[PDB]
Amino acid sequence: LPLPEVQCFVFNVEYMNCTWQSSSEPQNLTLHYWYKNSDVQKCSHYLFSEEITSGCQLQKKEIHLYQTFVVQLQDPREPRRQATQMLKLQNLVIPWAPENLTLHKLQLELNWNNRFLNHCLEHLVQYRTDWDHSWTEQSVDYRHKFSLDGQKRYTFRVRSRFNPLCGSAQHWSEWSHPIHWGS
Amino acid sequence: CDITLQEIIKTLNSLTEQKTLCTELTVTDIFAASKNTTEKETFCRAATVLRQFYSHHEKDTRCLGATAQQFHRHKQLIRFLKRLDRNLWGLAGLNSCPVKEQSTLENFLERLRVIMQSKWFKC
Ligand SMILES: *[C@@H]1O[C@H](CO)[C@@H](O[C@@H]2O[C@H](CO)[C@@H](O)[C@H](O)[C@H]2NC(C)=O)[C@H](O)[C@H]1NC(C)=O
Ligand SMILES: *[C@@H]1O[C@H](CO)[C@@H](O)[C@H](O)[C@H]1NC(C)=O
Repeated sequence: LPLPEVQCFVFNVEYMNCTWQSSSEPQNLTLHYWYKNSDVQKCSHYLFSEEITSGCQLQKKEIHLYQTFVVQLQDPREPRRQATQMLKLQNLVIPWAPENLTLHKLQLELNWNNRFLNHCLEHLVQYRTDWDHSWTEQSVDYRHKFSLDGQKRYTFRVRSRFNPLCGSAQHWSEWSHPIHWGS
Repeated sequence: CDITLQEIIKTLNSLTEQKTLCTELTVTDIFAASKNTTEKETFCRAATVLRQFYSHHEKDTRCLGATAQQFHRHKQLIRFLKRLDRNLWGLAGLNSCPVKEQSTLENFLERLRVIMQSKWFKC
Protein backbone atom coordinates (compact mmCIF):
# COMPACT_ATOMS: atom_id res chain seq x y z
CA LEU A 1 0.00 0.00 0.00
CA PRO A 2 -0.63 2.19 -1.76
CA LEU A 3 -0.59 1.52 -5.52
CA PRO A 4 0.24 3.99 -8.35
CA GLU A 5 -2.48 5.30 -10.67
CA VAL A 6 -2.90 4.01 -14.23
CA GLN A 7 -2.96 6.45 -17.15
CA CYS A 8 -4.94 5.04 -20.07
CA PHE A 9 -5.12 6.80 -23.43
CA VAL A 10 -6.61 5.65 -26.72
CA PHE A 11 -4.50 6.94 -29.60
CA ASN A 12 -6.68 7.54 -32.65
CA VAL A 13 -8.43 4.26 -31.78
CA GLU A 14 -5.46 2.18 -32.94
CA TYR A 15 -3.76 1.09 -29.70
CA MET A 16 -4.13 2.08 -26.05
CA ASN A 17 -1.23 2.91 -23.73
CA CYS A 18 -1.92 2.24 -20.05
CA THR A 19 0.90 3.56 -17.86
CA TRP A 20 1.64 4.51 -14.26
CA GLN A 21 4.43 6.22 -12.34
CA SER A 22 6.80 3.46 -11.29
CA SER A 23 9.51 5.94 -10.31
CA SER A 24 7.81 6.75 -7.01
CA GLU A 25 8.02 3.59 -4.92
CA PRO A 26 10.36 1.87 -2.42
CA GLN A 27 11.47 -0.82 -4.87
CA ASN A 28 7.29 -6.12 -12.20
CA LEU A 29 3.66 -5.32 -11.38
CA THR A 30 0.70 -7.27 -12.76
CA LEU A 31 -2.20 -5.76 -14.70
CA HIS A 32 -5.58 -7.22 -15.63
CA TYR A 33 -8.62 -5.69 -17.29
CA TRP A 34 -12.24 -6.48 -18.12
CA TYR A 35 -15.31 -4.82 -19.61
CA LYS A 36 -18.21 -4.27 -17.22
CA ASN A 37 -21.58 -5.38 -18.60
CA SER A 38 -20.21 -7.34 -21.57
CA ASP A 39 -19.92 -10.86 -23.00
CA VAL A 40 -10.92 -10.79 -16.94
CA GLN A 41 -7.76 -11.10 -19.03
CA LYS A 42 -4.01 -10.52 -18.70
CA CYS A 43 -2.03 -7.80 -20.47
CA SER A 44 -0.44 -9.36 -23.56
CA HIS A 45 1.98 -6.48 -24.16
CA TYR A 46 4.02 -5.15 -21.24
CA LEU A 47 5.85 -1.83 -21.33
CA PHE A 48 9.05 -1.76 -19.27
CA SER A 49 10.64 1.29 -17.66
CA GLU A 50 14.05 0.22 -16.35
CA GLU A 51 13.21 -3.49 -16.66
CA ILE A 52 10.20 -3.06 -14.40
CA THR A 53 6.68 -2.67 -15.74
CA SER A 54 6.02 0.87 -16.96
CA GLY A 55 2.57 -0.04 -18.23
CA CYS A 56 0.53 -2.04 -20.75
CA GLN A 57 -0.66 -1.70 -24.36
CA LEU A 58 -4.00 -2.86 -25.78
CA GLN A 59 -4.39 -3.52 -29.50
CA LYS A 60 -7.42 -2.29 -31.47
CA LYS A 61 -9.23 -5.64 -31.29
CA GLU A 62 -9.23 -5.38 -27.49
CA ILE A 63 -10.47 -1.78 -27.38
CA HIS A 64 -14.19 -1.10 -26.91
CA LEU A 65 -15.48 2.44 -26.39
CA TYR A 66 -19.00 2.98 -25.04
CA GLN A 67 -18.34 -0.08 -22.93
CA THR A 68 -17.37 0.38 -19.28
CA PHE A 69 -13.67 -0.37 -18.95
CA VAL A 70 -12.16 -1.71 -15.73
CA VAL A 71 -8.50 -2.24 -14.81
CA GLN A 72 -6.86 -3.98 -11.86
CA LEU A 73 -3.28 -3.31 -10.76
CA GLN A 74 -1.76 -5.81 -8.32
CA ASP A 75 1.41 -6.66 -6.38
CA PRO A 76 2.98 -10.13 -6.89
CA ARG A 77 4.54 -10.34 -3.41
CA GLU A 78 1.54 -8.80 -1.63
CA PRO A 79 -1.50 -9.94 -3.67
CA ARG A 80 -3.94 -8.44 -1.16
CA ARG A 81 -2.39 -5.16 -2.26
CA GLN A 82 -4.29 -4.24 -5.41
CA ALA A 83 -6.40 -1.50 -7.01
CA THR A 84 -9.31 -1.25 -9.45
CA GLN A 85 -10.29 1.63 -11.74
CA MET A 86 -13.24 2.37 -14.04
CA LEU A 87 -12.85 4.47 -17.19
CA LYS A 88 -14.96 5.95 -19.96
CA LEU A 89 -12.79 5.24 -23.01
CA GLN A 90 -14.76 7.57 -25.29
CA ASN A 91 -13.48 10.35 -23.04
CA LEU A 92 -9.92 8.98 -23.21
CA VAL A 93 -9.30 9.39 -26.96
CA ILE A 94 -6.29 11.37 -28.23
CA PRO A 95 -6.16 11.48 -32.07
CA TRP A 96 -2.99 11.75 -34.14
CA ALA A 97 -1.97 15.22 -35.30
CA PRO A 98 -3.68 16.18 -38.60
CA GLU A 99 -1.76 15.20 -41.76
CA ASN A 100 -1.75 15.91 -45.51
CA LEU A 101 -2.19 19.67 -45.15
CA THR A 102 -3.22 21.31 -48.44
CA LEU A 103 -3.90 24.83 -49.73
CA HIS A 104 -5.32 26.22 -52.97
CA LYS A 105 -6.61 29.67 -53.97
CA LEU A 106 -10.10 30.33 -55.36
CA GLN A 107 -10.28 32.89 -51.11
CA LEU A 108 -7.81 30.42 -49.58
CA GLU A 109 -8.89 26.96 -48.42
CA LEU A 110 -7.03 24.76 -45.94
CA ASN A 111 -7.44 20.99 -45.63
CA TRP A 112 -6.19 18.21 -43.36
CA ASN A 113 -7.14 14.57 -42.81
CA ASN A 114 -7.34 11.71 -40.31
CA ARG A 115 -7.98 7.98 -40.63
CA PHE A 116 -11.69 7.25 -40.11
CA LEU A 117 -11.79 9.69 -37.17
CA ASN A 118 -13.07 12.58 -39.27
CA HIS A 119 -16.69 12.56 -38.04
CA CYS A 120 -15.75 12.33 -34.35
CA LEU A 121 -13.13 15.09 -34.35
CA GLU A 122 -13.29 18.79 -33.49
CA HIS A 123 -10.60 21.14 -34.79
CA LEU A 124 -8.76 24.35 -33.90
CA VAL A 125 -6.75 26.13 -36.60
CA GLN A 126 -3.90 28.61 -36.06
CA TYR A 127 -2.50 31.07 -38.60
CA ARG A 128 -0.23 34.13 -38.79
CA THR A 129 1.76 36.22 -41.27
CA ASP A 130 5.21 37.80 -41.07
CA TRP A 131 3.35 40.93 -39.99
CA ASP A 132 1.70 39.23 -37.02
CA HIS A 133 2.94 38.98 -33.45
CA SER A 134 0.22 36.62 -32.24
CA TRP A 135 -1.19 33.29 -33.39
CA THR A 136 -4.71 33.74 -34.68
CA GLU A 137 -6.67 30.61 -33.81
CA GLN A 138 -10.05 29.72 -35.29
CA SER A 139 -12.21 26.84 -34.08
CA VAL A 140 -13.60 24.50 -36.74
CA ASP A 141 -16.46 22.01 -37.08
CA TYR A 142 -15.85 18.33 -37.90
CA ARG A 143 -16.13 19.45 -41.53
CA HIS A 144 -12.42 20.37 -41.35
CA LYS A 145 -12.40 23.15 -43.97
CA PHE A 146 -11.04 26.66 -43.41
CA SER A 147 -11.36 29.74 -45.62
CA LEU A 148 -10.01 33.30 -45.77
CA ASP A 149 -1.75 38.76 -49.80
CA GLY A 150 1.31 37.37 -51.56
CA GLN A 151 3.31 40.13 -49.91
CA LYS A 152 2.60 38.54 -46.53
CA ARG A 153 3.96 35.07 -45.74
CA TYR A 154 1.30 32.79 -44.29
CA THR A 155 1.79 29.97 -41.79
CA PHE A 156 -0.98 27.52 -40.85
CA ARG A 157 -1.21 24.70 -38.32
CA VAL A 158 -4.04 22.74 -36.72
CA ARG A 159 -4.93 20.15 -34.10
CA SER A 160 -8.03 18.09 -33.36
CA ARG A 161 -9.95 16.57 -30.44
CA PHE A 162 -12.36 13.69 -29.86
CA ASN A 163 -15.50 15.66 -29.03
CA PRO A 164 -18.40 16.07 -28.40
CA LEU A 165 -20.19 13.69 -30.72
CA CYS A 166 -18.31 10.40 -30.46
CA GLY A 167 -17.01 11.30 -27.00
CA SER A 168 -16.31 13.88 -24.30
CA ALA A 169 -12.50 13.62 -24.42
CA GLN A 170 -10.64 16.61 -22.96
CA HIS A 171 -7.18 16.48 -24.54
CA TRP A 172 -6.01 17.90 -27.88
CA SER A 173 -3.81 16.18 -30.45
CA GLU A 174 -0.34 17.60 -31.05
CA TRP A 175 0.08 20.52 -33.46
CA SER A 176 0.25 19.46 -37.11
CA HIS A 177 3.45 20.24 -39.01
CA PRO A 178 3.07 23.87 -40.19
CA ILE A 179 2.03 24.58 -43.78
CA HIS A 180 3.33 27.71 -45.51
CA TRP A 181 2.33 30.23 -48.19
CA GLY A 182 3.26 33.57 -49.76
CA SER A 183 6.41 35.50 -50.66
CA CYS B 1 -1.63 45.75 -18.73
CA ASP B 2 0.68 44.33 -21.38
CA ILE B 3 0.03 41.64 -23.99
CA THR B 4 2.75 39.74 -22.15
CA LEU B 5 0.44 39.65 -19.13
CA GLN B 6 -2.11 37.89 -21.34
CA GLU B 7 0.45 35.42 -22.65
CA ILE B 8 1.71 34.73 -19.13
CA ILE B 9 -1.85 33.90 -18.08
CA LYS B 10 -2.46 31.76 -21.17
CA THR B 11 0.79 29.86 -20.61
CA LEU B 12 -0.19 29.32 -16.98
CA ASN B 13 -3.65 28.25 -18.09
CA SER B 14 -2.06 25.83 -20.52
CA LEU B 15 0.26 24.49 -17.81
CA THR B 16 -2.41 23.77 -15.20
CA GLU B 17 -4.85 21.73 -17.29
CA GLN B 18 -2.63 18.71 -17.99
CA LYS B 19 -0.42 17.48 -15.14
CA THR B 20 3.00 15.90 -15.70
CA LEU B 21 5.29 13.60 -13.71
CA CYS B 22 7.48 16.59 -12.79
CA THR B 23 4.71 18.86 -11.47
CA GLU B 24 4.95 17.30 -8.00
CA LEU B 25 8.64 18.16 -7.69
CA THR B 26 9.22 20.94 -5.18
CA VAL B 27 10.30 24.54 -5.73
CA THR B 28 10.90 27.35 -3.23
CA ASP B 29 7.65 29.10 -2.31
CA ILE B 30 8.22 32.84 -2.55
CA PHE B 31 4.68 33.98 -1.76
CA ALA B 32 4.59 33.10 1.93
CA ALA B 33 8.15 34.38 2.28
CA SER B 34 7.27 37.88 1.09
CA LYS B 35 8.29 40.61 3.52
CA ASN B 36 7.32 44.05 2.20
CA THR B 37 8.41 42.78 -1.21
CA THR B 38 7.48 44.70 -4.36
CA GLU B 39 5.54 43.24 -7.28
CA LYS B 40 8.64 43.36 -9.48
CA GLU B 41 10.60 41.46 -6.83
CA THR B 42 7.93 38.76 -6.79
CA PHE B 43 7.72 38.45 -10.58
CA CYS B 44 11.50 38.35 -10.60
CA ARG B 45 11.73 35.82 -7.77
CA ALA B 46 8.99 33.77 -9.43
CA ALA B 47 10.95 33.67 -12.67
CA THR B 48 14.16 32.91 -10.77
CA VAL B 49 12.71 29.75 -9.24
CA LEU B 50 11.29 28.50 -12.56
CA ARG B 51 14.64 29.08 -14.27
CA GLN B 52 16.26 27.00 -11.55
CA PHE B 53 13.64 24.27 -11.95
CA TYR B 54 13.76 23.73 -15.71
CA SER B 55 17.54 24.01 -15.76
CA HIS B 56 17.70 21.27 -13.13
CA HIS B 57 14.89 19.03 -14.35
CA GLU B 58 15.16 19.51 -18.13
CA LYS B 59 17.16 16.30 -18.53
CA ASP B 60 15.54 14.54 -15.57
CA THR B 61 14.48 11.03 -16.58
CA ARG B 62 11.72 10.82 -13.96
CA CYS B 63 10.06 13.61 -15.91
CA LEU B 64 10.67 11.94 -19.27
CA GLY B 65 8.41 8.91 -19.46
CA ALA B 66 8.61 5.84 -21.67
CA THR B 67 5.63 6.88 -23.78
CA ALA B 68 6.18 9.20 -26.73
CA GLN B 69 3.48 11.43 -25.25
CA GLN B 70 5.09 11.68 -21.80
CA PHE B 71 8.17 12.88 -23.65
CA HIS B 72 6.05 15.41 -25.54
CA ARG B 73 4.23 16.58 -22.42
CA HIS B 74 7.52 17.26 -20.64
CA LYS B 75 9.06 18.96 -23.68
CA GLN B 76 6.24 21.52 -23.75
CA LEU B 77 6.59 21.94 -19.99
CA ILE B 78 10.21 23.09 -20.21
CA ARG B 79 9.33 25.18 -23.26
CA PHE B 80 6.53 26.95 -21.40
CA LEU B 81 8.62 27.30 -18.24
CA LYS B 82 11.36 29.01 -20.23
CA ARG B 83 8.71 31.23 -21.84
CA LEU B 84 7.42 32.31 -18.43
CA ASP B 85 10.96 32.87 -17.16
CA ARG B 86 11.57 35.41 -19.92
CA ASN B 87 8.16 37.08 -19.75
CA LEU B 88 8.30 37.36 -15.96
CA TRP B 89 11.88 38.62 -16.01
CA GLY B 90 10.96 41.35 -18.47
CA LEU B 91 8.02 42.51 -16.37
CA ALA B 92 10.12 42.88 -13.22
CA GLY B 93 12.96 44.64 -15.01
CA LEU B 94 15.42 43.63 -12.30
CA ASN B 95 19.00 42.58 -12.97
CA SER B 96 18.66 39.77 -10.43
CA CYS B 97 16.84 38.60 -7.30
CA PRO B 98 18.37 35.42 -5.93
CA VAL B 99 15.68 33.70 -3.83
CA LYS B 100 18.02 31.31 -2.03
CA GLU B 101 15.85 29.05 0.14
CA GLN B 102 9.33 24.64 -0.50
CA SER B 103 6.22 23.97 -2.59
CA THR B 104 4.80 21.69 -5.28
CA LEU B 105 5.52 22.98 -8.78
CA GLU B 106 1.88 22.67 -9.85
CA ASN B 107 0.76 24.36 -6.63
CA PHE B 108 3.27 27.15 -7.18
CA LEU B 109 2.02 27.69 -10.73
CA GLU B 110 -1.59 27.57 -9.58
CA ARG B 111 -0.87 30.31 -7.04
CA LEU B 112 1.02 32.37 -9.62
CA ARG B 113 -1.74 32.09 -12.23
CA VAL B 114 -4.06 33.54 -9.61
CA ILE B 115 -1.99 36.70 -9.21
CA MET B 116 -1.80 37.28 -12.95
CA GLN B 117 -5.55 36.84 -13.32
CA SER B 118 -6.05 39.43 -10.58
CA LYS B 119 -3.51 41.71 -12.23
CA TRP B 120 -5.20 41.37 -15.63
CA PHE B 121 -8.56 41.78 -13.94
CA LYS B 122 -7.33 45.08 -12.50
CA CYS B 123 -6.51 46.44 -15.96
C1 LIG C 1 2.86 3.88 -26.09
O1 LIG C 1 3.35 2.61 -25.78
C2 LIG C 1 4.58 2.42 -26.49
C3 LIG C 1 5.51 1.55 -25.65
O2 LIG C 1 6.14 2.36 -24.67
C4 LIG C 1 5.32 3.71 -26.85
O3 LIG C 1 6.39 3.38 -27.71
C5 LIG C 1 7.76 3.62 -27.17
O4 LIG C 1 8.03 4.85 -27.83
C6 LIG C 1 9.26 5.46 -27.48
C7 LIG C 1 9.67 6.44 -28.57
O5 LIG C 1 10.80 7.18 -28.17
C8 LIG C 1 10.35 4.43 -27.24
O6 LIG C 1 10.38 4.07 -25.88
C9 LIG C 1 10.06 3.18 -28.07
O7 LIG C 1 9.97 3.51 -29.43
C10 LIG C 1 8.76 2.54 -27.60
N1 LIG C 1 9.00 1.63 -26.50
C11 LIG C 1 10.05 0.80 -26.46
C12 LIG C 1 10.22 -0.14 -27.61
O8 LIG C 1 10.86 0.79 -25.53
C13 LIG C 1 4.49 4.79 -27.55
O9 LIG C 1 5.30 5.92 -27.79
C14 LIG C 1 3.33 5.19 -26.66
N2 LIG C 1 2.31 5.88 -27.42
C15 LIG C 1 2.04 7.15 -27.16
C16 LIG C 1 2.06 7.55 -25.72
O10 LIG C 1 1.79 7.98 -28.04
C1 LIG D 1 10.25 -8.54 -15.06
O1 LIG D 1 9.87 -9.31 -16.19
C2 LIG D 1 10.74 -9.20 -17.29
C3 LIG D 1 10.15 -9.96 -18.47
O2 LIG D 1 9.65 -11.20 -18.02
C4 LIG D 1 12.11 -9.74 -16.91
O3 LIG D 1 12.99 -9.61 -18.00
C5 LIG D 1 12.67 -9.00 -15.70
O4 LIG D 1 13.84 -9.65 -15.26
C6 LIG D 1 11.65 -8.94 -14.57
N1 LIG D 1 12.08 -8.00 -13.54
C7 LIG D 1 11.85 -8.21 -12.25
C8 LIG D 1 12.05 -9.62 -11.75
O5 LIG D 1 11.49 -7.33 -11.47
